[PDB]
Amino acid sequence: GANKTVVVTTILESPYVMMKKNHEMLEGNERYEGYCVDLAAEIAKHCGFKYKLTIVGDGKYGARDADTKIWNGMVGELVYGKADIAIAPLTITYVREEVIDFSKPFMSLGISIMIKKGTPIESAEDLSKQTEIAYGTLDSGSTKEFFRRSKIAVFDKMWTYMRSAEPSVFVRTTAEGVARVRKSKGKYAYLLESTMNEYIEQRKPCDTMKVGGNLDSKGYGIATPKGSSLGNAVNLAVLKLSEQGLLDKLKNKWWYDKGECGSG
Amino acid sequence: GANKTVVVTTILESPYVMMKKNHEMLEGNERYEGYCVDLAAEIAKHCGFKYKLTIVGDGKYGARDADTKIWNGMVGELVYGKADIAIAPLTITYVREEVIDFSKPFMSLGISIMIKKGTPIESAEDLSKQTEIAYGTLDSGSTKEFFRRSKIAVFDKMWTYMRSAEPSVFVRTTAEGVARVRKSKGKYAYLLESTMNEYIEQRKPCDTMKVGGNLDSKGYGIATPKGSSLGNAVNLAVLKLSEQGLLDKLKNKWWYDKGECGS
Ligand SMILES: O=S1(=O)NCN(CCF)c2ccc(Cl)cc21
Ligand SMILES: O=S1(=O)NCN(CCF)c2ccc(Cl)cc21
Ligand SMILES: N[C@@H](CCC(=O)O)C(=O)O
Ligand SMILES: N[C@@H](CCC(=O)O)C(=O)O
Ligand SMILES: [Cl-]
Ligand SMILES: [Cl-]
Ligand SMILES: [Cl-]
Ligand SMILES: [Cl-]
Repeated sequence: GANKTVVVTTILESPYVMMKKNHEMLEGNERYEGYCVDLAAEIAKHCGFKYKLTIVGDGKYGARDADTKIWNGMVGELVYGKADIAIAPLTITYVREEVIDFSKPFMSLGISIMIKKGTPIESAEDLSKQTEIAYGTLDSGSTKEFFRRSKIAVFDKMWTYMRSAEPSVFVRTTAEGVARVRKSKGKYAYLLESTMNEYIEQRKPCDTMKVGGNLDSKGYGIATPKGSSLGNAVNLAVLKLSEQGLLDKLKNKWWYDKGECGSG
Repeated sequence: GANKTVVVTTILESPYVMMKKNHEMLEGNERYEGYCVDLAAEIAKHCGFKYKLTIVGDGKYGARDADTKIWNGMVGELVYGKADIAIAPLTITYVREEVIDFSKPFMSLGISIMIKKGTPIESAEDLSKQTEIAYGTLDSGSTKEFFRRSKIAVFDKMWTYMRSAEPSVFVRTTAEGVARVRKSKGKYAYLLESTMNEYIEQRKPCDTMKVGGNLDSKGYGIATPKGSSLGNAVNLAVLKLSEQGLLDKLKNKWWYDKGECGS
């Protein structure tokens, strides 16, 4: 591409990055809208670089294959030099921190439980002590890896069930997880990040809800290849935007409740 | 060269670091107990170093003097080479990130309001729109800097009041702020971090409460001098302890497991 243009990898995930209405006649960065689109513009302005938004080719966040040790998703695009920076709801984790750099977090989240309203589930422990209600996670992301690695009794029990459930309880995109909750008449619960859970809970058809506390506490960070010359400036930009209140403003904008559910 | 004992700067702030019973006859790290004492041991174990806990001499978190440009507090101890690492409730901020290194956060917090129970205040906007109830912050910390720097109308209005209030609404320690809330019959509210607020809420005589939402969202990080080789390992240790659930267990141990205001 053009010299001096920073290649940004990101992922189609509402409300972080979405195709604009009429995107088919638009071009370049103007095709996209959302929290991370706005955040990319703010970061680029503070750091003084031109950039090109690119949607990750394989549509995945990033996991390392156990056999080949190859990273996929946005993490892989950073590791293997296909992108210069990831501006996306990319979760800070130990295994990723070992191979890429992360800014200080720009948004908080935790793993949470989505149910069809009325499902008799209040906690992860509730899910783990029964079998009528199936449950699963997104593939190739931090939630699945969390359960795989957990030595915490409840989560280890949940992983032992999910890894062997048939048909598979894992989904390829967040939208499939949500649809499965809505279609399963309350017999499927979806484990996903509270940010995406809370976004969906405010949207029509207003039939899902987040139940229980979050199962962990973490955040999204802007990611760069290890040793990138962008990392220091991007990190300071996140903290400056945070302290100016602009991250809160952006969250309020893209999670804005127009009252599709109740009074608003 | 040979391994050397790592000098840890920290601060006497409950329940992060507290004087143990019998401290008067104890030496070194055995004098202290608390969340950050436990966290220091965990970090040191994962990273494989020996360490000495040292309470910051001036008892301050860290601010830069506008005229001399000199840093005080724990930040100063790192900046001027007096300590190798800070393991404390030290808030990640832009101006500090410019001069020291921070791990990923080990605990989340936001600025919050502490009131004596029954005080007719529900929000920062409430405080800003009245004068009967005074309010202030800790000196030499991130909360005071937040109000001093804010462009948000309500917080700027609060700062304009606080900076000129007489007698001073600012306190030198959290304990002084708590005492002022408890003794002022509802005429003082204290702006402090939600972590400390929630801790005090569970201590006798159970006469304070946290009201309103948090005013911002940030976190504490383990800090090292800029470019310290210790930074990488300490950061991974924080994320590993987080993912193992040990930070959550430590929070429960020191905030709620032995809370004094019931279950
Ligand atoms: O100070 S920070 O590193 N970056 C700014 N934000 C706000 C964006 F999430 C947060 C939030 C939570 C924690 Cl624990 C830490 C931080
Ligand atoms: O993944 S992290 O950088 N470090 C671990 N924790 C948990 C301890 F605070 C958090 C919490 C909140 C945010 Cl935004 C980010 C993180
Ligand atoms: N944010 C996650 C993806 C969503 C999930 O795993 O629930 C990641 O970075 O992997
Ligand atoms: N944690 C704060 C001190 C407490 C406060 O300012 O309210 C700091 O690092 O400065
Ligand atoms: Cl369209
Ligand atoms: Cl030594
Ligand atoms: Cl003892
Ligand atoms: Cl408030």
